[PDB]
Amino acid sequence: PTYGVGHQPYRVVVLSFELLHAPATVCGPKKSTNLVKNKCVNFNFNGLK
Amino acid sequence: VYAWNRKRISNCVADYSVLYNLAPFFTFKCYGVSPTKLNDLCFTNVYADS
Amino acid sequence: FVIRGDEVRQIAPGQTGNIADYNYKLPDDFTGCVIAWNSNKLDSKVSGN
Amino acid sequence: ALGKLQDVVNHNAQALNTLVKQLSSKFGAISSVLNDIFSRLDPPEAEVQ
Repeated sequence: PTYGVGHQPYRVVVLSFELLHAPATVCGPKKSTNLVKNKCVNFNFNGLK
Repeated sequence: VYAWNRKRISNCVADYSVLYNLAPFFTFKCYGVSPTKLNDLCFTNVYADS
Repeated sequence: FVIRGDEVRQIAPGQTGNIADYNYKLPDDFTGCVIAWNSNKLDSKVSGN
Repeated sequence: ALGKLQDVVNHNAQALNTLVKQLSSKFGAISSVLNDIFSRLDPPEAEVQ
């Protein structure tokens, strides 16, 4: 109980990802807009910016 | 460390800016990504551990 | 400022936390230094909020 | 018959074909596309990688 500072344990989580071409499942909270066709615009399709 | 807890989660809209108010001394050493940048990228699958 | 806790260590270029956001922030150059000291017995105030 | 005229054309073609295939080769970064490092790393690491 009254152990040293370094002697105290630490619960560590090492969760990792895999950024590749496969269909993504877990993503951050954002929104979506309409899709224009004949217009040079910026796109952020599934991470591909 | 003897028995891992690997939970391969599925599709969701989990906001990674939720554990920013965790227990004191919450280090974030991302070797390959950025901590504050985890709010716009769409990851394929996350492999958690314990 | 009188910011306290491990968020003092979290005060750095980047590394956005739960306190360092709306307390103090510098441009992304930090052409200077940041001194900090534990004012435990100096500013010990119970109801000096 | 027209060997020395096709040689310069093939050379000028392979010089352009090899110049565009080296854009997909990472020189020590974590990705090749330009809009991939500026979307996953912080400026202190972005300006380095």
